[PDB]
Amino acid sequence: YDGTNCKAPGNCWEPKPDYPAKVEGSKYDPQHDPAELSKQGESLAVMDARNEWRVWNMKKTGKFEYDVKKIDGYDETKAPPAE
Amino acid sequence: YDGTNCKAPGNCWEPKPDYPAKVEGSKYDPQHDPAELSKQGESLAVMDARNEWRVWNMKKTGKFEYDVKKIDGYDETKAPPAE
Amino acid sequence: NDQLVELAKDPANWVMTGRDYNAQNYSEMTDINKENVKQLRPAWSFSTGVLHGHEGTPLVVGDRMFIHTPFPNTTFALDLNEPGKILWQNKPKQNPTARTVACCDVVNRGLAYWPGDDQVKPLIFRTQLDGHIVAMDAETGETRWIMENSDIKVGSTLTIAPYVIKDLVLVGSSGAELGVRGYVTAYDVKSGEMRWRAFATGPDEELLLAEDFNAPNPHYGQKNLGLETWEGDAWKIGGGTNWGWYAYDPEVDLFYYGSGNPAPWNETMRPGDNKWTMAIWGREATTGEAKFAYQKTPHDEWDYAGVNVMMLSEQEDKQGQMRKLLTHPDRNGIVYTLDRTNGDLISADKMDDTVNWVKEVQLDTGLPVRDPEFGTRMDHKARDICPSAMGYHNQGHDSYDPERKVFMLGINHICMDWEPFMLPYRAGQFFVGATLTMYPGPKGDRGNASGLGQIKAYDAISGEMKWEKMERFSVWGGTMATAGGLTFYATLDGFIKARDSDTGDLLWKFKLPSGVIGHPMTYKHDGRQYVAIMYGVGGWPGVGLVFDLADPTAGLGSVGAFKRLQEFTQMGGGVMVFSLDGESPYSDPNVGEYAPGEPT
Amino acid sequence: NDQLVELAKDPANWVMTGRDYNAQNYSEMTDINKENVKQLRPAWSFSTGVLHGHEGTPLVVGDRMFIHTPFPNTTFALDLNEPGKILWQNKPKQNPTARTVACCDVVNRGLAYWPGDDQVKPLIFRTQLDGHIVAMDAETGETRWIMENSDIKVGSTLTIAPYVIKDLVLVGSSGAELGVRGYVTAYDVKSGEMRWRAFATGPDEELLLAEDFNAPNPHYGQKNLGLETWEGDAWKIGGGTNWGWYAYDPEVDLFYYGSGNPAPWNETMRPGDNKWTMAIWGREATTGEAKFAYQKTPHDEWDYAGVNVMMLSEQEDKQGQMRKLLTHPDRNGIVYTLDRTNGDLISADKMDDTVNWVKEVQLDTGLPVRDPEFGTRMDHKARDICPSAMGYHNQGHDSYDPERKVFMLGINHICMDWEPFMLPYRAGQFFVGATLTMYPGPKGDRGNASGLGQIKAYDAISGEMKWEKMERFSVWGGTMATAGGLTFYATLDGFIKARDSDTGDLLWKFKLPSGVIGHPMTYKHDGRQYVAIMYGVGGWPGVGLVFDLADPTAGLGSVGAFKRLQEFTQMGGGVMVFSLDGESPYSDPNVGEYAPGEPT
Ligand SMILES: O=C(O)c1cc(C(=O)O)c2c(n1)C(=O)C(=O)c1cc(C(=O)O)[nH]c1-2
Ligand SMILES: O=C(O)c1cc(C(=O)O)c2c(n1)C(=O)C(=O)c1cc(C(=O)O)[nH]c1-2
Ligand SMILES: [Ca+2]
Ligand SMILES: [Ca+2]
Repeated sequence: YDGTNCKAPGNCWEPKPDYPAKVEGSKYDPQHDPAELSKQGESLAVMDARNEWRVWNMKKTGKFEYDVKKIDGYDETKAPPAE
Repeated sequence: YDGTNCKAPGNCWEPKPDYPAKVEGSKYDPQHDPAELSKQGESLAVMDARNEWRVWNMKKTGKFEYDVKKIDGYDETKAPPAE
Repeated sequence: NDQLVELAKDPANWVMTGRDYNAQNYSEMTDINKENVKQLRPAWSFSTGVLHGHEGTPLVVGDRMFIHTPFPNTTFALDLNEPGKILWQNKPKQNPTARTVACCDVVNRGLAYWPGDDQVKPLIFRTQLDGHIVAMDAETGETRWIMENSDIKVGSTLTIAPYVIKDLVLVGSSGAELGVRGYVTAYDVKSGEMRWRAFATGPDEELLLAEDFNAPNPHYGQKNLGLETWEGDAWKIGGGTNWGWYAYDPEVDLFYYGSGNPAPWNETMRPGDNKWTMAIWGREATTGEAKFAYQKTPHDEWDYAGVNVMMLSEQEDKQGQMRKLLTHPDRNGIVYTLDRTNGDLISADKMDDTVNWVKEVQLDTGLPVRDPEFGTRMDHKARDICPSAMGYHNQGHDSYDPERKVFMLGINHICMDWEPFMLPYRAGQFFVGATLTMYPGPKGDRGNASGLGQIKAYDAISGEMKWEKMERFSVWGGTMATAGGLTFYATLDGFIKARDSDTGDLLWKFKLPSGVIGHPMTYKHDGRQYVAIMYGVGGWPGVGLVFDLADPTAGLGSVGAFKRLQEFTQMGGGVMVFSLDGESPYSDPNVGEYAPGEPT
Repeated sequence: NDQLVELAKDPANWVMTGRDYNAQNYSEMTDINKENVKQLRPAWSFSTGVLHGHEGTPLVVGDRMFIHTPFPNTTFALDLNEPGKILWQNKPKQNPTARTVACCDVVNRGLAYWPGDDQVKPLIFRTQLDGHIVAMDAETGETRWIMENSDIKVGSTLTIAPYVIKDLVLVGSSGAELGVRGYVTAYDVKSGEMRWRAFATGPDEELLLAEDFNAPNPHYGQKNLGLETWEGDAWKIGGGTNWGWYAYDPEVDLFYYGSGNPAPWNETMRPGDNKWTMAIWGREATTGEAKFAYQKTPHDEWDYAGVNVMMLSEQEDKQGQMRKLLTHPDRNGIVYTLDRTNGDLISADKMDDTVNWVKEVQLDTGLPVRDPEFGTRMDHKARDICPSAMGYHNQGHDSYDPERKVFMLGINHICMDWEPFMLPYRAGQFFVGATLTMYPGPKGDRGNASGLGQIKAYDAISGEMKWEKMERFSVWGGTMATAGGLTFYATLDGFIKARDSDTGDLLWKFKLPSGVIGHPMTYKHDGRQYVAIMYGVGGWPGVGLVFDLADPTAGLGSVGAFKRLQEFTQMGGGVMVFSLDGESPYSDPNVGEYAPGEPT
């Protein structure tokens, strides 16, 4: 594996001598729990959600409020009023 | 109370108008717990105690040790050997 | 932002990280030069009230200097008319748990400034370790808005400095050592409303690519490589965070930056070129779409996080033509130069002949020819690999002298032993999976753990080193060059040095309170030229010192390489300002003295 | 110590707190004087790596500079041949619970030095907040011995600097706010063995009085007063801790120091003169037995702890009699002068006419005629008392100019509202008992909370104030005077200033990283005179800034009086050195540079 034998443009990986071409099944199988691999995306989802409320409230009120819990009409499961 | 009327030399204290000459038995009696008032002295005794062995051990060994628990011949309830 | 480029033309201000959009850290001033640098003296100083790494540089706009700080990242505003007074300070409240998921000290690299318009006055931007990006009025310092960008519950923090372009503030990301998938985000300067976000791995719709992405260089790779180069879902936790610096060309409206290393460090747990980690990006600013991207280190194996400084310049081609360029001293030991309007590979030289993970980079294919003898892999302990994970160049923001057409590179001379190990991924926990042992490179004193740095003036076209100098410790904070023929920079052992740009001779220096890891800055006030720099050792080099460690492999293997550092410096924090003969508003003692009047 | 009085003769050394046993903080050097003073620039600096108040002053002995620091009290040693190197550092491991029983910040006032003999090498001595006294080899910084002097379990800590006389080292005491009975202890510099110990209250045997105690001035009081000026066993938690400074006349073999305030602050709970708190002491260095003692403030009611500085001089009476003196500017707002051999009360003037708790000090009886309108007592809130609990003078070690025959006093201008309250004594817990509101004196601005300090040149015999100058903040760190006609001192708002010792005019000042609370010092090295000082605001005036307090009565009432301090300074910690044109060993850029191999 010298990095010059490409399977295609931009794809030149090759397993080193003695190593698997696929980790799944081998002794180097990471076995990542899917529940775990999803935490990040879920997190961005909830943050972005809270930000929408923050943005909406300053536009309607005129003043800014970070704590969504103190935003008049905040509903954790819904998005701000389509206005 | 101007501090000039001295009962004797080096003692000129006088109760302020409307205050006792002795606080014990007055609405200002501190009522200190003797058991508490003696902790300081007990504390100095234990430190001096421990310190004695620190001075001895260093003279008899040429090395210095702080942790009395690591001194050869140490005993909480006993002074250092006359040497 | 046009007004920002306009403000940059005045030597009076330093409105962004690398002074201006070309990120050259270069000043046209000549008041301070080779002749009189010997008389350079401290004008005044300011302690930040906090310890730990003090990276980045202060921003100056008119009679005001803005100062960012490491955790809890409180921002300060100083009155240049009398630096003794603190105009304002915005001190946030953060969950101290954020400190727990910081890999390499609680540092912060800088602030950003938006010129303001006929609706909203100038604003100062800051990022917090806990993941928040916040805007504050520049006059009073009162908060305008705050938005969540990174969740520390998953080991995702922020240390990068925010960057302003037009009406957008860019926010990078940190946490690859925690398995965080990297992403950059753009917010509206006024409302903080997210306009776009682009990831470094996964589907092309999250990668945000233009219809003609990598059209000029198809061989770099194009569509679907965000999934195709990873096995399975490994890319969901494949790093690629950008915590380095930015650069921007308003002419073609493209800003540039580099994506970090893939996670984990254990290369056997992630087959493939792991795109688009370790790549140089050319993204349309307003939309965020990538026009081009070049992967410098396919399938990383040494943590050569590719987030380093991006310096822009217009030099003559090796074939005799004026080309719009981009020079980038990478962690892998190579200094890349590309046509910043193409992604065209023009130069790819080794910053030091000792780099051995690669034999060479082919300019026609752009592929680095790996030397199997120095790669990493499970059940094996690679030795004497150079550069080490700390790279031959780290976060330091360097400079470019447009007159001498040379780059002043602050280099590191460190190599390492490396052995990976298997480990599970748990959101919020570390996901490194490798044990290191770092030490000085072949040109240093491995015997005594010294000689770990270098500074050189490099020519991107000829690929020649005008001059090289050895430093006791790694020059980690970057550099700054001026028309006066001087090249300033600071050292981890406590000094700010001034060298001759043409010869590389040491013309002057000063013993600051603590080591330096931020870059020098220069501005003009009341017809006087000042040079300011922050001090306060920290960052990766100082974790051993900062956190009182003793295990040489601790601190991701940095503690060992820097065990001697503590004999030259202790922690610190503040900004030191210089001028000729220490001239300052206080040269007249009375300035500032108490006068019954009103609040001073 | 004899060789110690010797080393003191050489302007290259500053071997003890006040430089020499006369404790005048006076310099015989003239290199820097009323002319060149304006060309004073920073030569180099050093960061202690710690925060909080930095009191005391560095000690220089030849080619070495020793530096003490606040908790953890780690000690440093710098190579004056090239300050960027740290010869050695000794960092202790202390129980963080110590910080818990510290009334007013975790400060430390200094180190002590023993010249050594044919048996043992020179020693550096330190005190730790956790109550330990320790000796270290001044060449390697290796610990020789450590003894337990104070127990934090009962609220007893250490902040005072050790002191060396002959083959003994004196250790003071802190803790009155926690009801700690004061006592000074002496140890053998070699074995660390306890020789003697004298308390400030109780039985004459523990008080350690000489067979003819106060024979010269019987009216001061004599036997059993440490038991009769108290009701019952109140004296067992009376206080009188000495955490100030010492003075020593090897001629009469006597050292001097002032005993602290009585506990608690609630005066009503402890009727009696409360001896021997608030007294000036004259004890034999070899036995510790008192030859004389004067109580400046019998039955304290304002916390005018009598531990301030003791400046020795040899002047002429008003009757033309040459007398070995001792001047002492106390917290009660009175500056005292006694015959350091006799005990005679020569002078006792008001440092400022606003002092109102006393009418005057009768020189014949030696008593302070009190003014009942300004005393304190249960169920009564006294208003506008001056000085305040912080006093018109605090821990700042001042200076005396022999030639001009004056005392450069760093004064505070703070008064207060006071209100006592009943409370139980609990070993290890605070035992104050009073609510206070402090603010600027009448000569300051109480509306804007500014103007809390003054600097005055005072003549002891005439009792005249040559010149007076107002500071916006309490000049809290003492002063230093030199043969060049200059008097240096630093302020809380972060400046080190130099005034004309004859006219009190401001000739120069520099903006240091942080405010100052320690005193300046000077020494001659390599044929160049340097002026070093420590910065890092803290101590009592800073507790509000250091601990983030907002309640005006918090910080024992200091918070409200210094609520503006935060606009001029943040925390910090380090030492900065100056010289003409900031020349230094590094004026030769190449000194201390990385020179590997065998050059020659
Ligand atoms: O994976 C990441 O996102 C990430 C973040 C950071 C950071 O934000 O400080 C560093 C690193 N990696 C890193 O690998 C590294 O060498 C490093 C050095 C420093 C520094 O400030 O000295 N930060 C970081
Ligand atoms: O009675 C004592 O034992 C004690 C100790 C100390 C100390 O340890 O510095 C202070 C005080 N009291 C005190 O009352 C006070 O005003 C004070 C100011 C400071 C300072 O360093 O600024 N310490 C102390
Ligand atoms: Ca990394
Ligand atoms: Ca006290």
